[PDB]
Amino acid sequence: MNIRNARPEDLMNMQHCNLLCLPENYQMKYYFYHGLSWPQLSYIAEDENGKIVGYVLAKMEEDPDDVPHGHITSLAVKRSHRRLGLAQKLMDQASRAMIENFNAKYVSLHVRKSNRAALHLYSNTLNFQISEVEPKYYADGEDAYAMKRDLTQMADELRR
Amino acid sequence: MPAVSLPPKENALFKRILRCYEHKQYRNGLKFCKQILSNPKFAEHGETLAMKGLTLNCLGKKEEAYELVRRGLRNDLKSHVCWHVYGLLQRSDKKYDEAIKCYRNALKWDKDNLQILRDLSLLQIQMRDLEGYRETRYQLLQLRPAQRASWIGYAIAYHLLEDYEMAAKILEEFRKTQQTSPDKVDYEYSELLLYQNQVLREAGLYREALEHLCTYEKQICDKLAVEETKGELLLQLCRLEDAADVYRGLQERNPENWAYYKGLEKALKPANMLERLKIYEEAWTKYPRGLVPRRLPLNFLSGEKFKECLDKFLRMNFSKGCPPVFNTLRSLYKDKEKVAIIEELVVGYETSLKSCRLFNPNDDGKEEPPTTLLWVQYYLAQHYDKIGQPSIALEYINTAIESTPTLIELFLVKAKIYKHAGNIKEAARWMDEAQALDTADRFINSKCAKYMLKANLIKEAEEMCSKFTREGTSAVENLNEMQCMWFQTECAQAYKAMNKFGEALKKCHEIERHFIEITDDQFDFHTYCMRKITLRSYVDLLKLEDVLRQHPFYFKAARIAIEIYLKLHDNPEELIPEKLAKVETPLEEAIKFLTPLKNLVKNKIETHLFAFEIYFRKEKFLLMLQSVKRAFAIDSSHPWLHECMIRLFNTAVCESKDLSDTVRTVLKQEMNRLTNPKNFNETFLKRNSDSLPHRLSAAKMVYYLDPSSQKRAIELATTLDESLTNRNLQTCMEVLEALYDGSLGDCKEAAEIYRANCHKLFPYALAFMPP
Ligand SMILES: O=P(O)(O)OC1[C@H](OP(=O)(O)O)[C@@H](OP(=O)(O)O)[C@@H](OP(=O)(O)O)[C@@H](OP(=O)(O)O)[C@@H]1OP(=O)(O)O
Repeated sequence: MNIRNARPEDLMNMQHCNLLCLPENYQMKYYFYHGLSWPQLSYIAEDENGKIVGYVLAKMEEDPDDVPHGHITSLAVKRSHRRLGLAQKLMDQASRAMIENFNAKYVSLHVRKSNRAALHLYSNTLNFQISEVEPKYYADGEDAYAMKRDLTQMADELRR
Repeated sequence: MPAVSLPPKENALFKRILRCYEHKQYRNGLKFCKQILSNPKFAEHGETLAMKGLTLNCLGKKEEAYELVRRGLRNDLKSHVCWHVYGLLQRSDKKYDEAIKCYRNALKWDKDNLQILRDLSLLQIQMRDLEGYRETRYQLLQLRPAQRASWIGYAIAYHLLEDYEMAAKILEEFRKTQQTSPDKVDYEYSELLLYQNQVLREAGLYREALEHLCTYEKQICDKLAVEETKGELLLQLCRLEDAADVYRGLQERNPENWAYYKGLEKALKPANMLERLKIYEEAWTKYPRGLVPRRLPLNFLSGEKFKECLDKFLRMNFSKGCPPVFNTLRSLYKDKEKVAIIEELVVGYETSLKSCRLFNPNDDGKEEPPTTLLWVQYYLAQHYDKIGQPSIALEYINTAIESTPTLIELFLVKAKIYKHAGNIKEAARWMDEAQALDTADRFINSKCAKYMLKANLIKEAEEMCSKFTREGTSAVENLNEMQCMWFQTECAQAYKAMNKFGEALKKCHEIERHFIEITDDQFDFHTYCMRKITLRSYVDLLKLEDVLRQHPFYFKAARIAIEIYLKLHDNPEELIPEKLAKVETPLEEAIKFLTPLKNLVKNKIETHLFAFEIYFRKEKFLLMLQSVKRAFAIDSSHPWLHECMIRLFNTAVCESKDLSDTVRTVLKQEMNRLTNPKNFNETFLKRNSDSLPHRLSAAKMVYYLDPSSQKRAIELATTLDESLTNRNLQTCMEVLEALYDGSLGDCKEAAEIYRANCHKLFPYALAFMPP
């Protein structure tokens, strides 16, 4: 699968992928908001026919409490293209971009505490670590974990 | 505030009304309005009345807003305030063109007004009044030369006009003032530079762009963009040595991006098929984890190097047990020969794996676990499905379901089989199964919902989607809240399949409402992107919006609507299905759906064949000729296009000339260039007798000419010998629908000798089964 930086004409296709794959959905205007604020940060995975099988929609946190850091708004890989490493590859690309373009020191995301699949993906394969819980984060009412992946070793391997 | 000339107390009041409006102190502004208007000397005072109406509009009282702003305006039509408010008001109703007139009128009486110039320009770019946007942005720069936004907009003005060199000179000027300033954000400067570089490139000043990029490269932080356009430019300038270095760095950065492999082929220019494979070989040994370098040579290799690579590729993928192996290779299935190499090899893998758990008996490696065999059986299930052998494929999936009843992928492919075999009702039940195996996975849920939709179980699909829909409201309303066009398009087809034309049109129209909404979503980034200097993406979005309705979703919706509006013409805020099917002018509504296609989707033959059908019923013979020609340019032998010419050729010859003898003879000269209709049809069937989709279009057309040779029509249409190039499930459904159709006159006789002759050919297809 092709992995490449997402462009504005990709966002509707991303939105379609999102809607097929995940419960948290956004309106196109929010997608535009990302691509016209942090264009370097979102990546897609597409097939022979330019059909999106995965994406990572990413941003920098607008008012970081500490250091500047990137934030995963959404990440999906169609189960049909499970088990090809796209989630790691997508994530590694947005990570590298957050470093080059915004000097991010880490990447954060949010996960329902009961979403076993995602917890295992982010913790075990992408080296994300639990940092803090957001009580009643979801409209559902479930608490979220916030997870951070430290970006400073990647940054050091890049400067070399 | 100068446009207003009132006594001090009211002049003070009036300034408070303006200030309340800015701070959204509407309830307080209203009180001040009433105070001015209660004094008889100023009960008619236009700007207070205009400001009254605009405040009211913010509280949703539109019609009193319009009475006030209009009445206020009329009292003082040389008040720039009154003109500005009327424009402001008409803007909140997205009536952008009319708002433009009011701003232009307001400046007739206040030439150098900063706010109206900004608002006016903001709408001119929104409407792509590019000439007027440049005037307005220029006027701004002379009044406010030290503000960055003044320059950004001027440059953008010329870029969008394609005056690339003037855009270049404005940008360099702005760049100089931004190198000096200490307020500069690295990221914002970097973006300015890549935009400056992009215009140089779009002007074909390739070397100037390269020298620019090298000068300022270390101040550009988006290093993806640096290296990608460096490679582009170096290839453009025949710096092929340096291009190869650039693309080698790029492929290290992302070994799974096709583009950098084609850059290398452009830089290195491999002479033969093996020199080209060397590029990918080296990528494997450098990036062993990567899958893209190990997949792409399958597209150009052939002979024994093809099977050696395929052997390495499938062994890897079957041992690692990844699902989408078949999906990655579907493009190779257009090559009839590669498919045999695949079939002989994977089939061999299965027969070998059961005798001895090794890919080939001569392999040395340790024995492969039982999972490896399941994955080849999972492949061959998909392989025999694509080949058109349903039963052969269906036995493989069933052996594998019995071995591992837990792997959800086998239930999807089993559903795909029954779909491809024309039994969607069966396919739907297998998705329901798969769906219940992981209640948590929406991707499975959607496919179930989709298959249930296609099976016309619309209410069952709603309840299935509801498992992931927001708990507040019903599922259809949330899907529309979230701009879910896959559900609404698939729903419109289902509603159209059940002759519920009203409800389908409701869905078709909700899809258009989405494209309206997305088209409007650009408005806020006009100003935002000037503070953010994300100009590349900004112009990308502007260019996106200009062709937005090119998207597949629009076409899918528009097709369904145009079909229904034609079927409703042949036999006759709130979108009500009942009212939408009632439309008095069905062909006119179809025209509105067709107009974006005629502008943005000239690619597709359908956009011209559909256009033909609207103008054929609408008598317009000039437009009828325009549509047939653009279709003929795309595919001269298209079976639908053939049916369309035979209908134009004869309604010219046969009746209702009702036009200048030139319009009546232009078609005679133009169609005899592109003799006689009946032999025109016979020659079509002559050149394309082997093809059936063509064969039927001839067949219906010969019945159009005469009912006498209906019997011969029936024989030419129902040919089913394997000689035919394109005798498949959906075409044969086209032929038998064509007998019930009436387009072949009352052929219930041959229809059931055809349904039963087709039941033997596609035993799973439902359209062909006995009553
Ligand atoms: O022609 P498309 O509009 O692109 O849609 C679909 C569809 O696309 P989406 O899932 O992206 O919405 C499928 O699945 P994917 O592999 O992309 O996930 C697919 O069929 P299924 O839903 O049955 O898997 C399929 O099928 P095919 O392989 O026959 O081309 C093709 O479907 P259509 O035949 O309905 O156009």
